[PDB]
Amino acid sequence: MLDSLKSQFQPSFPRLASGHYVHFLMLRHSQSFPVFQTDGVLNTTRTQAGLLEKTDQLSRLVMFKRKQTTPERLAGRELLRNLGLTSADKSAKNLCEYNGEGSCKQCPDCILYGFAIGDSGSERSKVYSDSAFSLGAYEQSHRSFTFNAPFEGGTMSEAGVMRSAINELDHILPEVTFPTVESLRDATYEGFIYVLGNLLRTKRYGAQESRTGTMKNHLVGIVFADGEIFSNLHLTQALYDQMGGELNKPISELCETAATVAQDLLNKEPVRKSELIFGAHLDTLLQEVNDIYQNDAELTKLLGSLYQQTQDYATEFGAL
Amino acid sequence: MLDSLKSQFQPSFPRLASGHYVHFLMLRHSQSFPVFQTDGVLNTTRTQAGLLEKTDQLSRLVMFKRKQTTPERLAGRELLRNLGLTSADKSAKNLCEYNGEGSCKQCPDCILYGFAIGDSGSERSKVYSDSAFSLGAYEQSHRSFTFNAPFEGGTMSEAGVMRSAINELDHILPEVTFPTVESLRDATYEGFIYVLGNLLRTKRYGAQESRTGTMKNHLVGIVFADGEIFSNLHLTQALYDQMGGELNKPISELCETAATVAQDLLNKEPVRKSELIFGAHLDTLLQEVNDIYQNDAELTKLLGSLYQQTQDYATEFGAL
Amino acid sequence: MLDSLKSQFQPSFPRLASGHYVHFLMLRHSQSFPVFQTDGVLNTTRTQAGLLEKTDQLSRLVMFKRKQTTPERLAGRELLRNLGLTSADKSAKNLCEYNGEGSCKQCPDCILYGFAIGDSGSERSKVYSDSAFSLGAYEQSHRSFTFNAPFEGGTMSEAGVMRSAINELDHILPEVTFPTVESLRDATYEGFIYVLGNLLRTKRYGAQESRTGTMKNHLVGIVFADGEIFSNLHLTQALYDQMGGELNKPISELCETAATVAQDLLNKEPVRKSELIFGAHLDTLLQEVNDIYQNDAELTKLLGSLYQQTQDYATEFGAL
Repeated sequence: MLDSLKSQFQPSFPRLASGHYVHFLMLRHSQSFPVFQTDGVLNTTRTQAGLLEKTDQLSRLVMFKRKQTTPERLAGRELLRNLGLTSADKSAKNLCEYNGEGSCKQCPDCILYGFAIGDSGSERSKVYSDSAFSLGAYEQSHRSFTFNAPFEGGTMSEAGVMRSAINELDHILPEVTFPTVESLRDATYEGFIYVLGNLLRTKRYGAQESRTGTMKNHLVGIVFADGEIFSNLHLTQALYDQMGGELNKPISELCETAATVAQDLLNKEPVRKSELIFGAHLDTLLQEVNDIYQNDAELTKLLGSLYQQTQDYATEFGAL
Repeated sequence: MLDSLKSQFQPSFPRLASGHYVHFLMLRHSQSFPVFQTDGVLNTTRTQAGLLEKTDQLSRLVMFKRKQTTPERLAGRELLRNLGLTSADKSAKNLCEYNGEGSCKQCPDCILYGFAIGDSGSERSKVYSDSAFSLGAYEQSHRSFTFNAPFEGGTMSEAGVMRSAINELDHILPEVTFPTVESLRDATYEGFIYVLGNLLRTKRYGAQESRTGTMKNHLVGIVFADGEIFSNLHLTQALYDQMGGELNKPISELCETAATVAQDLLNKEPVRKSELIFGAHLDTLLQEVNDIYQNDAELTKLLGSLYQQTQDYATEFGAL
Repeated sequence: MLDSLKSQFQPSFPRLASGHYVHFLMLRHSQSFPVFQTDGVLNTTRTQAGLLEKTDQLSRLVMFKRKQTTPERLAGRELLRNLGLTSADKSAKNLCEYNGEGSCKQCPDCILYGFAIGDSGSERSKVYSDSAFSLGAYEQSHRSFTFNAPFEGGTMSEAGVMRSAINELDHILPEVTFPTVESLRDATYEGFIYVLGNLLRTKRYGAQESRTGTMKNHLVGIVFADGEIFSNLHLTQALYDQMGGELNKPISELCETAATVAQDLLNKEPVRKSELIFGAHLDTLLQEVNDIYQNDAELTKLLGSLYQQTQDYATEFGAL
């Protein structure tokens, strides 16, 4: 399986895109009450329910554009430090900061996900995400919860009366699904294993990182192609049409439906498709990548390779 | 169907336009929050609402002139490198560089979408665009989103005080339609398949590509005619008249009513119309240009002959 | 044994996560009719019963996002006050109020479990949990009682009346269990023993110490890892499938099955494991750390150095 896929990749990171995309068709299933916001309320927008049959307007939750992908990103940096390929000690040569001018130009994060400082310029993301939409209606997918605010006395008062204005926040129900296609451009085999790593290995998405928003990244297909396949909203609208809106059905049936909708859509997409990894071939591919992780030497090897490569790219086609 | 269209096109690119213009009438539908900006705010302009249901006062969003031509253009250059017709690397015979201190004068991109170089020659675009306009008003078609860039330690605190890396950004909504009429002049058939290819194949349009700005172009008619045709704005104002407000209707009701408006408008413009591909003829033509782009041998052939023609154009009529 | 594990931790808290986690797996068993809400009714969510042999009518109880952080946290702060390294006394040098401008930036609670002063300083939590989901249906986990109000005198038996507050109130039945996973980032060894104490010591759940709401924290494993293990919901779904839905079997059968379900799930996730502790190697760890927790002469030394490290951290990286 994996030994075959090494043929589908570039031998080193190219100057400009050579038209090789790999697309990851995921279902993100909520577990434990994520929050997604850019103001005092959950992000939501009206959409058509589905493409052909289900036709009414339907308010959907929006997993807005970086809640989708900075949890992936920062989970990768956590491994690059753990393997000693980067460091946070400001006196070390291996330094890489985030969101500041100390952020390096050499490491797999900076090159696969991108940077901009001014000095030493900038690099554009090779991982293209999109904003994702809840498969079902917002008004069937949410609750607003009051949050308790006690004092060290073990009771709700300083003295005589309680704390005024105990507040609410709005949270997303478990077992609601955000179908999402994320895509990697012009990468090497190692670079694929780093990004596919981050997608499977990260779990904490929501606002309150340390109290909620662990999610399940149920990857349904990996599709190699010469361009952009369908949008995330187009996959959601198709996936609703295929079920006629009876979305209250078991998660594995929704996972097999997403596989069969993806193939129905991919066969009417104007792109060459060298490999459509789905189903029993994919459950073989993902278990064999989960055996490249779960091992110290196999990761040391590949990521070291990646770093060499990403460093070479930084030296020949990045800064200076 | 496409074997009939070979009779409409010219047998090689001519020295001057002989009046044979092919036009692509499209609705571009936002799939994920585009940014169409030039100056740190979304582009808008006040317009008459429609050709009747009049005002001089409806503010509608602008997909400004380049924001549509470059994403299409660059998806072509990506395919030319992928089919191995051109290359990205210095010290090769078929290098093509974009916006560069030099460039080739030979590849399909250079001859169809155009170039200029200050020490050398220039060539005008065979592909013509307007700025595209939103069918609905700005206030019903946008939201502004806060974004923040913390230290990856999970707070804005730089060891005790807030660096406050926070601002707000303006975004177009999904389900927002930009009616568009692209045009191509004095083409060859494989040149038309290249341009129709780029319109069908590209999806990442706006600013911040790696995170936002998927669209779907639904092509509603391909008109072959002896002249220029209605503006993006004139089509938009006729489509707003035909619906009379009421813009929250389904996407399938928009694509069919746009085809109806386009035919009424095509009867009022002083052009001979050699062919009017709409409806069931169009979703046959699009299905056969899908099976060109999905097939590796056919696509190599067509686009290879295009390469030769554009090279012949270069050495006989272009910058040599 | 326990000082070999001391190697699997850093000699200081780091500036950013160097990618070491330890995760604690625990079946929180209920008795004494608990209440996990201060909002209206016992929190309940419909779920699929499990990953196979599954239906999605299963409205299980949920323990929400701080109803299992704030107990352990307050029960821990009360220890490091009782052992004498911080105080609640109005103007002491070592004062740590739980909220507001006098609240600490340098005691172990503030660095392990987190803080924000609104503005003027914050640090993100190092200990992570999600809302936990019960192993059974609400209708198979439910009893109700009622509220009576003998404030002063409180006797009305010849009149035949009681006060306006009287209502029927739902409470969580005994023999129920709430599988939970908790974890901490980048600990020192004494900080690991501190949190492992707080997990093991705490009895009370909900807002108050009187009447209902005391529970048994049956720790089923601890696992050292390079990232997130399964979700709080995934374990309960996986264990319900393995147990085959018939929950009424003895509590010891719940406790042994969770170690063999953890051993299966832990081998599927893309996560390295420096260590994993279960069965005969877990109970021999737990009896040893509980020996520190009842031998105050060495307990003081442990937390003593924690404070030394917590404050070295607070002035090096936390809040100067």
